[PDB]
Amino acid sequence: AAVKTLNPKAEVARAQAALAVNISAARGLQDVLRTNLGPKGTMKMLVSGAGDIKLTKDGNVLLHEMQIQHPTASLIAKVATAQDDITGDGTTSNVLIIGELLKQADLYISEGLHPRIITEGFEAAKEKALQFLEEVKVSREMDRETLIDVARTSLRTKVHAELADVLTEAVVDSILAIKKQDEPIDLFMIEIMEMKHKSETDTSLIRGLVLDHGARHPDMKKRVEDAYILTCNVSLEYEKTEVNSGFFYKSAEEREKLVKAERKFIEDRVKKIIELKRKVCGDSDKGFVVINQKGIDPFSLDALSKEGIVALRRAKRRNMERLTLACGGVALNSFDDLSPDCLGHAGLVYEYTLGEEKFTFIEKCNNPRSVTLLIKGPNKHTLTQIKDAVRDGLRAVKNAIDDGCVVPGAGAVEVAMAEALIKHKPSVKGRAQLGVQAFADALLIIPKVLAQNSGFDLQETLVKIQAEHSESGQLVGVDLNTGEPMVAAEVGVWDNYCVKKQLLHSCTVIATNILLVDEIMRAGM
Amino acid sequence: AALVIDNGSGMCKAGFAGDDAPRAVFPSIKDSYVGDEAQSKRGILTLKYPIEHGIVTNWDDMEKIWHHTFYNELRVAPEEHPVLLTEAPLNPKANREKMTQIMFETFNTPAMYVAIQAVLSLYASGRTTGIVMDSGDGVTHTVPIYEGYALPHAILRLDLAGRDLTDYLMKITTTAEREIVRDIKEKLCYVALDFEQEMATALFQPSFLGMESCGIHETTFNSIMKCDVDIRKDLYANTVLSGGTTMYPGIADRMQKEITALAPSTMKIKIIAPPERKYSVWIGGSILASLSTFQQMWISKQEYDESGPSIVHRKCF
Amino acid sequence: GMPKRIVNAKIACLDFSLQKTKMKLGVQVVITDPEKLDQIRQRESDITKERIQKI
Amino acid sequence: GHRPVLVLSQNTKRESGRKVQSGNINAAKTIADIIRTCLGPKSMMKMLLDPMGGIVMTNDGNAILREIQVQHPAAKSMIEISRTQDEEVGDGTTSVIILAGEMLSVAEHFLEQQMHPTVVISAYRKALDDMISTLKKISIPVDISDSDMMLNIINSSITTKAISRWSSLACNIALDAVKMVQFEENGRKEIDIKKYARVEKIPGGIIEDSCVLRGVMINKDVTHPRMRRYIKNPRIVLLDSSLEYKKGESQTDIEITREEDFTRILQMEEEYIQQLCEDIIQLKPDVVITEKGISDLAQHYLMRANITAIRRVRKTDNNRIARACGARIVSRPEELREDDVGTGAGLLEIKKIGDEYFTFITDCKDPKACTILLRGASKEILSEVERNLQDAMQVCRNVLLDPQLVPGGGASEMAVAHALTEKSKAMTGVEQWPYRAVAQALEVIPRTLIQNCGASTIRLLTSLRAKHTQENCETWGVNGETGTLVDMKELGIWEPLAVKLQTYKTAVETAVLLLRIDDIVSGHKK
Amino acid sequence: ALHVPKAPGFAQMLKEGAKHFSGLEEAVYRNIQACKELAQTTRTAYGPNGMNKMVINHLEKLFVTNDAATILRELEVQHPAAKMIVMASHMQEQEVGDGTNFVLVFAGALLELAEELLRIGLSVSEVIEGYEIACRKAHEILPNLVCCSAKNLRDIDEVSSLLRTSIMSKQYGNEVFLAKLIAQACVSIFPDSGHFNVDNIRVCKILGSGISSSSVLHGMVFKKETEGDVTSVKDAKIAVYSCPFDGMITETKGTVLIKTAEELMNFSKGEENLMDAQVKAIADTGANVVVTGGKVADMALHYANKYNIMLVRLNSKWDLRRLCKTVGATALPRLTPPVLEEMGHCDSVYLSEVGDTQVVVFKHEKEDGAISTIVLRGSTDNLMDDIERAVDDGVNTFKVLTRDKRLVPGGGATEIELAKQITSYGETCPGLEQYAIKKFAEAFEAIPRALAENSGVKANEVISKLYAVHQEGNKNVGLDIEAEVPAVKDMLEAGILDTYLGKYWAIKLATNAAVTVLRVDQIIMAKPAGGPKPPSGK
Ligand SMILES: Nc1ncnc2c1ncn2[C@@H]1O[C@H](COP(=O)(O)OP(=O)(O)O)[C@@H](O)[C@H]1O
Ligand SMILES: Nc1ncnc2c1ncn2[C@@H]1O[C@H](COP(=O)(O)OP(=O)(O)O)[C@@H](O)[C@H]1O
Ligand SMILES: Nc1ncnc2c1ncn2[C@@H]1O[C@H](COP(=O)(O)OP(=O)(O)O)[C@@H](O)[C@H]1O
Ligand SMILES: [Mg+2]
Ligand SMILES: [Mg+2]
Ligand SMILES: [Mg+2]
Repeated sequence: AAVKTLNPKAEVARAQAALAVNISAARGLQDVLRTNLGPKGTMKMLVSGAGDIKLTKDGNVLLHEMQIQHPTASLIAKVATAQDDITGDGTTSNVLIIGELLKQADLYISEGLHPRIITEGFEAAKEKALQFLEEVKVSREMDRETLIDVARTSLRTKVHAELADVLTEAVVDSILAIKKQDEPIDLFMIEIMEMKHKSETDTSLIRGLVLDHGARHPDMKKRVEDAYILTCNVSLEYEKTEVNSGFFYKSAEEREKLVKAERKFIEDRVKKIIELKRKVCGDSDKGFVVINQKGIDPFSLDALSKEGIVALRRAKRRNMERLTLACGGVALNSFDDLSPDCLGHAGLVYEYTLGEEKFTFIEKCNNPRSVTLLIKGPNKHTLTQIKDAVRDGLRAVKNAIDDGCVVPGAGAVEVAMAEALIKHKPSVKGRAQLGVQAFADALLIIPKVLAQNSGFDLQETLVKIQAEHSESGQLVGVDLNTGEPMVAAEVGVWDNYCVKKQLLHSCTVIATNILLVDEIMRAGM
Repeated sequence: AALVIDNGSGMCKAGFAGDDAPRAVFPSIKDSYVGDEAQSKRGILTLKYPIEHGIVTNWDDMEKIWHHTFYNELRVAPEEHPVLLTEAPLNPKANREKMTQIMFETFNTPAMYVAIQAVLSLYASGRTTGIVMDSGDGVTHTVPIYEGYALPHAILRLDLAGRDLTDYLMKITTTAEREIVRDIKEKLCYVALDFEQEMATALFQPSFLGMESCGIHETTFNSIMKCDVDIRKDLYANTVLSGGTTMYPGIADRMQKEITALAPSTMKIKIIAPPERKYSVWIGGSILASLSTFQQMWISKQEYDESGPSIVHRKCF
Repeated sequence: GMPKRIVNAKIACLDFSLQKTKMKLGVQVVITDPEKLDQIRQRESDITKERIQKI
Repeated sequence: GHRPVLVLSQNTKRESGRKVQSGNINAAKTIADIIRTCLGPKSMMKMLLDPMGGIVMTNDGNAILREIQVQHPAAKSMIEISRTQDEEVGDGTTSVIILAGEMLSVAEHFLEQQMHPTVVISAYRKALDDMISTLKKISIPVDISDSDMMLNIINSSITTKAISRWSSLACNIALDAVKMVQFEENGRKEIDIKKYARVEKIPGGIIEDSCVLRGVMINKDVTHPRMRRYIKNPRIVLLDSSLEYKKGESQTDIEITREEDFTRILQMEEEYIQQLCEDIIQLKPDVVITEKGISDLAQHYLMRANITAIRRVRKTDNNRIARACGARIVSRPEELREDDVGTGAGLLEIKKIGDEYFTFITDCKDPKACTILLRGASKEILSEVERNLQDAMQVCRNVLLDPQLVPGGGASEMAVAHALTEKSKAMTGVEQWPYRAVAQALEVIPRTLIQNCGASTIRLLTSLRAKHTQENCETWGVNGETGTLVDMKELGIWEPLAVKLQTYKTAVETAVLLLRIDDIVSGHKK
Repeated sequence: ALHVPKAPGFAQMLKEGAKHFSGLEEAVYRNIQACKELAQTTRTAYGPNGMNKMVINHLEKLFVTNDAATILRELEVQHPAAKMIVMASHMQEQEVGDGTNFVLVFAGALLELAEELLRIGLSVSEVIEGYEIACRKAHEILPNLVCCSAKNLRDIDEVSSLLRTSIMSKQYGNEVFLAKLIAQACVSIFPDSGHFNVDNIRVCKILGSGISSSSVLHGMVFKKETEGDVTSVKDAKIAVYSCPFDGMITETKGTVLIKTAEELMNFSKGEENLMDAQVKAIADTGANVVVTGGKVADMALHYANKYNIMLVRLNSKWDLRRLCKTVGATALPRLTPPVLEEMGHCDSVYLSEVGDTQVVVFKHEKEDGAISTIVLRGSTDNLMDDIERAVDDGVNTFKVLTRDKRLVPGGGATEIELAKQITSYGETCPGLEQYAIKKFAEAFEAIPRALAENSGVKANEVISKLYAVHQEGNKNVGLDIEAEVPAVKDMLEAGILDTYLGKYWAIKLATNAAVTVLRVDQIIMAKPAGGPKPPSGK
């Protein structure tokens, strides 16, 4: 060929062969991910080269963990990664719709049709589908019940049903706490701490904070009832001078004086803390907890323990904000002019030892604008799975709140959009109508696979559902327990409008760009 | 890919994972065209190399260097490639926090990892367990490594490097003439199994130089004896030497003999010190960055944003 | 931030660098009264400033 | 033994003669055939695989040729001229390759027929000069104040690219960006769309929400969460200096013998940071942006003044923030003046896009810098959108500098080829044949357009070559979407005269270069 | 036509050394087979008649034990499903301390029976439904099977009788001696507060005198020697310092700047006079014993000898913390004399030679303290490690009894009653769940089956007898180890009892592990790494 005469070690796939490559890879991905879709899907186990185990049903995780070296698979994995980074859910469905668009386009390109016409039909169908989506979207006041149904629709796909019923309340309560009226939800204000000791259904929402470390001085209390929290970012350990000072003495007595003096700088900050503590709690009734983003040497730990202060050091840069929003103080980088108004309050602070590590709970805050999800479970992979599930659920509830609209689920919107595309087809000029048909049969992959996963006949279920939607018009989807049509909005099966829109847009775009590929080429050597 | 910047108290020796040689040896590495393709480099050419004795003195310099070892001698972008930097053994935590703040905040690197130069040297030799004797220009280090990680508790640090070595030879003053003594140090300086039979036809012993701490063989022996008694066999039998200092005299067998003497009469000690690829640390870094366990060890950008200097310090205080 | 066109160009050709002043090899700063350190650091830059002002 | 007594080093291979000529010409026309199908509006994408595991899905001639590797020096030269075209005008990077390939192809004829390469070269130079004359003759001016005319000019440049589906959107972006980057100081006009028009690709979202900001955007958050993240009239200060306490350049070694000296020294460090922060607060800013670090004590002092700081920004981002908010970067807060403070920004926001915090300095008035925020399905799609937008912006710039237009659809190629054929009838020497062959070699652009449209080259080219023999038909060309001849005044495909002039010059000069070449040599070390 | 090509799609795009298993045949049955192999590997160690195993790990270290969790840790289990069952067993070891072998046996049995049910035609989903509902029934049932409770954990005869069962499976021959020792140790600890810390039970393994020479010591033992000339003290007034026993030095850098011959002449004398003052202040507080966590200086040691102070050097920081808890002292970061509260006290501190080993003993006379030590004598390090594991089992049982004082009958009695009751529950449940419920019930039979098989008798005769006697109404009946023939007896009247919490958590974790293994349908193994192991686990 052309490239192989100049770079002999070049790999090239031309026109039809290139199409053959790309579509084949897409269909391969679909075959892997088809089983991930829905609550009746199957969990895959993924073993790293080190031997670490992952139990997952998540499309993005599955992609990045499968062992694949294909360029089309790389493209589709990146599209799914963007879907996950922006919406948190929709990756499996993204891959499925991409694969099905490519397959339905191969249906007509094998018949000698040019991919350009299919892509024109794709663009027309995208427009009409986005219109029908905005029309059918359900604008709803996001109440705890609506958000609970949303989070259920996500967690029931990602985890077991009882654990999903737990994570639902956990996630919805978590978001409804860190949420400020008409102010985008900062999910950073939900810490996510995992503990590896108890059952997975013990995963809870602490209306406060859980630090993965505790006090390093033993004489420090392990439980504090009415606590003043001092969130600081001030070094309380020995800091050497920037200018390489060095000490010079002529006598052991002078050496002793210099040893006592070299710590005066940090002794002064410890003294400031101790004076604040004494001035704010003159008795032993209340407690005082210092949480430092920086270090605290053993001398400072002793000095603070002697006065009855619980000092934790080298906390996380995000815990500064989480503590100032949960407890309610001010985070400090200096103790120059500190006042009791710089302190937060916690109605309980205590310590929990788990094997070799320590955790510190800060609870009974007044109205914490930051909370934590304590992911308890008996196994590392259980914890990872629950983390992925709660990420999905948090993104789902956040998106349902941000986008006050919510879309019916169980493939209902896909069925209805397919019918609408099929009714719209004649209005398209030329043979791009065939691309529209392909788009419809691509949209129809969501209910089909759901049936495929619940153990039903794709064709029979899909005809039943489309018939029910044409006779009634009720947005209906798959009942995974009977295989019959069901009204998703009535049974509480909700999807995110943002997710469906992102699916349509990104899937159409990547499928168009793949269909217009006519040469794959590796010639960089 | 993954950029593997090997500082190694040498030059930048930067490149990509998979390359058998670095592509960006900046310190001591066109014109008449149009543009700023020489002036921008002419600025760096006369800039002092920050790392001295295996420790970063001037950070602004180092940052400017890295920036010029990314945009000019690699013509790439760090915002999409993970970086593997290297640090000297027993490197202060503060330097780690500084370089991690530079990479994640300035260069906005998606993920990075800091590896010990001796561990990467051992990697380039193909092994994952053993005790590395790294003696360069300013420092001497014994790093016991088991399962591929430098045990942070048995790192014995003594100081008898090229400088300290050529010192006594100078004794036997002016820059040029002490560099004649150092030229002889650079050339053949065969290690003596026994100085008796070596001077007859004419570091191991502190008294020789004038120190009063320990020999390098004593150092290795005690670094092996501060580890697990089961891995003791592997430490004793996989001692890997590195450093141009230790290469110049080619010391293998004198060490081997006196280490055997110190050790029990059980473990057989074999020292592999013939490589001299002159890029061992770089190749070890490339191997690591090529592996998937490097993705496992990634300090990610999100991790950095969430933890700061704590993520750089890996908690466990 | 510098302009990129000048009309009545008065040109100064210098064969030395305009950088923060560093004491040469045989000169050391040794503080025994911290109150002087600031002023010393300040000269390290003010020296160069004065040269540029003269130009 | 008797070691080889050679004159040249072993491995030194020397070719010579018509084999070298034919080899160079075949390598060139192979480079051409690689991207021949990537020309016009009905082109198809190519997915190239980088050595770094990356992927590049594109239609751009220079992208493709830059991603492939060759060893033949003629192919090297063709890739280099594609790079030249991309750097100079930023469009036509594949038209140039095709034209150069065809010129070399037609010169192969005359070389096989005992003509000397210098004769062919002199003819090529005559033909190039006359092309220049004809282009400058048929060009028309443009009123750059007509935003719609400019949007049509930019559409005629992106119609051949993937963003064509959001063509109008992309057109506005490019136009807006360029109109903001136009800057004049001391009588020097500057459209520097490489340092001051920045493209930030954030995967996710939808492309239709991508926009050009009246300001800049960086990937940054406040240094301390007590700092504001939303400021509606920010006074902004830019710094090249660290707000930390760093060492001196000399050997500033200290010597302590008294007790109070250590504490006094550490408090002196704190006082230095205090004095820097006070020198800054005296200007009463709302936002402070540094290229270097900011110590936590400095953060405390700035926050006390209710100031928001962003710690470690790039010098390029700092320069764009300067141009956008109207500030002047300083390096010594003691030397800070009101003229160096940045007024002009209308809003500073720090918002969460996905799981990242992005700093916008938007709502600026008269910002001489901009950030094009691209949103889309994936890094690959957005890299392609960025390259297409580079094409659009480079075209807008070429227009604003030289407002002359020429017709597209191959109309210009046929008009100039006809003019050259008509002038050739006065030529009586032996160069008339290569000259007319270059005229027939310009025809390849419409040929390629027709081929990529899927139409009949013979019939259409015949009708078009005939149309261009009439009087007022120098604007007639072909559609790359239907395969019919049209008037460009009726279609609207008009390219910048500068683009096509540079195209023709690069093509003809590359042909001259490869024709002069003979006698390849190889082997010798550097 | 001589090669089958990889099918288009995932089969071709898969990497070189990666593996993909899918479906009941390639994945589910292979996982169940692996877990069955695991259960078989550890089955013969279950119970008092369980035999020891000699596992040699990759470092050629030898473990001789019948402790399931130890064997699993020291085995290199590489199959992922078996890895998951081992993860469950280790969670059992962490939560309770005993019952890991129950977890393995029960999980392996549940998975074998799940394979059977899948073969007869049930779906993994229905098997999981039945297993979970049956686990819920087992947890509903177990509280009713509780027969005894501790009723006192400050006693030593009751506590010994209670720990005997946990320390019988391990170290069957000698279980009264060890239970006495562990009861003595556990009750010296366990203050008036309901909190009991297992790290406060220290075990010192010294070699050479048989296990019957083991002893309890209300105090601490350190295989150290004394730094100075004093070796015994009868009214210890211990002063504990985290700092070395040397002059404090600067954190920045220290240089002795001499400018006059007089300063040079006086520096060293000033140093020693300073050291003399420091140690004399310490001695004058009454301290006769000093314990430093850092190094000792020659001059400071000189003056400690002069003023008759016993010096002890503890390299570890945990050893120092535990000594502080023992003696009631406070580790001072300065060499300042201790205040009356910062000082610790001991009825004796002395250097002794237990066997070949020299030891420093901080011994209280009172039958209490914050820390107690068990000095294990023995002719073999491996034997002493096995006895230490038995001690750990007994101590974790004591803690479980501090948490929950309820006890169920052992020797398979609880398992047989559970099997019977869950079978009676499954016989009532209609639908496809009854098969899985009855298999979950029959899985309990694996425990008395393993006990019988290991005792050396016919498991079928034993299980038939147990079913017959439990039908007559006796829920406390289990099998008799003291019988050459299949026999059974009252576990309660014999005193063979297990912990309600032990069984609760073992059933919960085993059921969760089996159900997790079953939920897997596709496995996508990656090519094995040469990576320098997990970074976090070091
Ligand atoms: N209870 C349910 N019944 C029917 N369909 C459901 C139910 N829950 C979720 N779905 C549908 O299953 C599909 C896939 O779910 P999920 O796997 O979470 O999405 P993704 O495939 O993006 O990960 C969604 O389109 C959702 O509407
Ligand atoms: N709609 C159209 N119909 C016909 N020709 C067109 C059309 N749009 C652009 N062209 C022509 O296509 C050529 C541009 O090709 P393009 O694919 O952009 O490659 P290049 O990088 O060489 O510009 C120009 O000659 C232009 O006149
Ligand atoms: N004297 C005994 N007679 C019968 N069974 C016993 C006796 N002592 C212990 N057992 C049984 O042995 C089993 C525990 O033995 P062990 O090997 O330690 O397993 P685990 O590690 O699960 O505790 C329990 O079923 C317990 O009832
Ligand atoms: Mg989902
Ligand atoms: Mg163009
Ligand atoms: Mg037991």
